[PDB]
Amino acid sequence: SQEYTLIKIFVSNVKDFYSIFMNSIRSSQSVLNACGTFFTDFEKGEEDLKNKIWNEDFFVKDKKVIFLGSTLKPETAYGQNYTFINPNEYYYLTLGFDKQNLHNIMTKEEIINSCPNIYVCSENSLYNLAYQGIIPLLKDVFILNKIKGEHFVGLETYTNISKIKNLYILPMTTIKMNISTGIVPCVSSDSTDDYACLEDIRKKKNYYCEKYNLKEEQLKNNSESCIELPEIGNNTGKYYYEKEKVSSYKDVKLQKIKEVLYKKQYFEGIMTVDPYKGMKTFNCRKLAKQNIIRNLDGFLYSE
Repeated sequence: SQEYTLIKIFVSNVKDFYSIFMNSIRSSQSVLNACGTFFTDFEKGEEDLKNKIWNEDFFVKDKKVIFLGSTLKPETAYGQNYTFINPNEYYYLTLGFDKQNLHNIMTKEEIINSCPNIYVCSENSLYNLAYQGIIPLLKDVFILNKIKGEHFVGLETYTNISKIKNLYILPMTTIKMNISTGIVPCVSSDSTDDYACLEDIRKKKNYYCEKYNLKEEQLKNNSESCIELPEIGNNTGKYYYEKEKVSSYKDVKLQKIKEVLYKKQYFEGIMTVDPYKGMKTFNCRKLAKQNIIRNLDGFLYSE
């Protein structure tokens, strides 16, 4: 049983998120016309509810729109430059609470009146999220929509922890859909696979800007390095990418490199960012989790 820190990754342009949401509703009504898993169906007297949700105000006024990002290095969140999603896989939209159990079977109307946040997450996470009190169950999970990751690529996001607030969604095809929420904060300074993926997108920017709603000027975000290893310095993600001559972000040796770096940072790293300057990564790992959870910027998640 592995514990993850989920980070609230807020969408900046909620009006764009609304267009994406409504194109998805219309596409799914089109594909299922001959007739069902895209959104939970609305019953005869539930039309007040449908009009409340399928409404610009729902996304702009009523609810916050939050991708739940999963990380095992929450102490690096300040350096997040991008948000990674699997462009080939479906993500679910559902309503949830700002505060979980650690700090819920409900009717549809109650969920709408009681849940302040729209979460985007993988199918894998949903029951674990219910179990932990982050989302409720319908009196079985209330799905607003189901959208392929490709359609979110290019959206600008931010966190309350990140130094920069223009964290665009980028595609990462190596995210496994049976792990956590299938959304990963990109911290390219401190993670070699993150560095590898951003580097592959930078190197092949014509292909990516042609295939997705990306323009190459979205590809220039610096990640502030949060961790220095003595003997190496900071930007350890780059250091290992080069030292090991990583071939691509899909290089099978990244799995080992990822795990070797994770452990070395944990046991030997020194923090280089506020509010942890000079503290050992080993201690800040704990403090970062605690702070994020206390500040309502995230959750602790197990599966």
